Amino acid sequence: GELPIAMALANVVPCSQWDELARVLVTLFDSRHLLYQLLWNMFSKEVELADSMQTLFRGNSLASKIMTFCFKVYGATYLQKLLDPLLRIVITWQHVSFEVDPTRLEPSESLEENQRNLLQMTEKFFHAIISSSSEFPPQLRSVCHCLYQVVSQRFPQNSIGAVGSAMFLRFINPAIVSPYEAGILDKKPPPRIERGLKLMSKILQSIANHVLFTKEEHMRPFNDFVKSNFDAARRFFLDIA
Amino acid sequence: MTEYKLVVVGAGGVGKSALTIQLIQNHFVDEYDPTIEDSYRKQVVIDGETCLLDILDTAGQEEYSAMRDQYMRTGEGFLCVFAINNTKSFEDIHHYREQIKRVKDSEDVPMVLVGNKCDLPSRTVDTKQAQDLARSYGIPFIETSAKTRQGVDDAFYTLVREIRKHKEK
Ligand SMILES: Nc1nc2c(ncn2[C@@H]2O[C@H](COP(=O)(O)OP(=O)(O)NP(=O)(O)O)[C@@H](O)[C@H]2O)c(=O)[nH]1
Ligand SMILES: [Cl-]
Ligand SMILES: [Mg+2]
Repeated sequence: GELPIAMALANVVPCSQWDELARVLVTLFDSRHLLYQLLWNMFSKEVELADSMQTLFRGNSLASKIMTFCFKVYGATYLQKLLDPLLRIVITWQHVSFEVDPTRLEPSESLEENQRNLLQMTEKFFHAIISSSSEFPPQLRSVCHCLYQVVSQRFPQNSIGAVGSAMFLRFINPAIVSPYEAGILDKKPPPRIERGLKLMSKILQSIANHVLFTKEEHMRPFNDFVKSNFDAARRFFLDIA
Repeated sequence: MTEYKLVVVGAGGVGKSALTIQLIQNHFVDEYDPTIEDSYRKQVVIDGETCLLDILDTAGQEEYSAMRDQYMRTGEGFLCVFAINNTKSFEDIHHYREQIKRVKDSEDVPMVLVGNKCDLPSRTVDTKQAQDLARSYGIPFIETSAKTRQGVDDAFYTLVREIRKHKEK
């Protein structure tokens, strides 16, 4: 009965050291082939204690930190082999520009042409992800399914969305925004590229969250691209879970 | 016209976006849509000076921490936000402030402490705890609520005033 004692002792650890706790819990229960049983308890204890789906895996709770740790530990080599060929193609790539904010646009550059280079890059990344189902590491599929199984107990009509937004917000998009810090590249990209990657991760997050741009005025023109990729994203998530 | 570069920082779910959107669009969002990095501009009048606010609404999710090093060099002032019903958000401001001083290499940099969700009756962070940490930092402290719009303008305007005080003379 290893799990009920680990759950009792986790109550004691204060909030300052939840990072080490998640690492210790996952390394401990995986080496005993019980990772799925740990994730089920932790994920169940944050779905049962949620008022609604709006506030569910948001923020950085202990269960959230365990989930992020798992994505980072079991998807590390999958994300690098998947994103590295695409990052090195847009880095090395002549006279491309990604600034789509009119307040920050250089006078020489065109807005309507800079919007098309962002969308062109977004397809290549988006299409690569939804076609990567067969290279998914198995440990990562069980993490995603366990989340899907737990959230469906109380929120069947939103389970597919929770898994997709979780994977994009805490796994894929962090890597795209800062590839050097995630180990994918060996050097920070040039500032023109870093700007595009950050803007693209915003577009991909909208598709995963199944919601359109309604805040920044300069991101609304991408709402048509976002609508046309909702279903393709839900089909990819339905496969992983 | 003068431009003030304000940055809003704090843990996830504290209400950083709801406060910014209340200033920019004059309405309260009840959606919890986690931010990556958002940029807004608004022209206001503050102590009779017409000026521009260049606001950067940052990400509270710790997975996006590699982005902090860049907006902390580019920003002039910082709104440090916590919710008064979440005590880990209060403990997280310690790390934010001591990572802004490390990046700017200054022990004094424009900054305002903000305690959000004062419309909520349940309160796990008393007012004396924040005022005492604010005096420890030589910075103001403003209680706000994005839901009722109480104190949101006071929050941004006091940050602008704190930026004016940090300018030589
Ligand atoms: N009752 C109440 N709820 C609030 C208040 N401010 C924000 N909220 C709620 O708190 C949730 C999170 O708000 P949000 O502004 O997105 O917080 P955030 O700091 O931007 N999150 P993130 O750092 O991930 O981008 C939403 O449900 C929002 O309605 C407030 O003053 N009162
Ligand atoms: Cl138990
Ligand atoms: Mg936000």
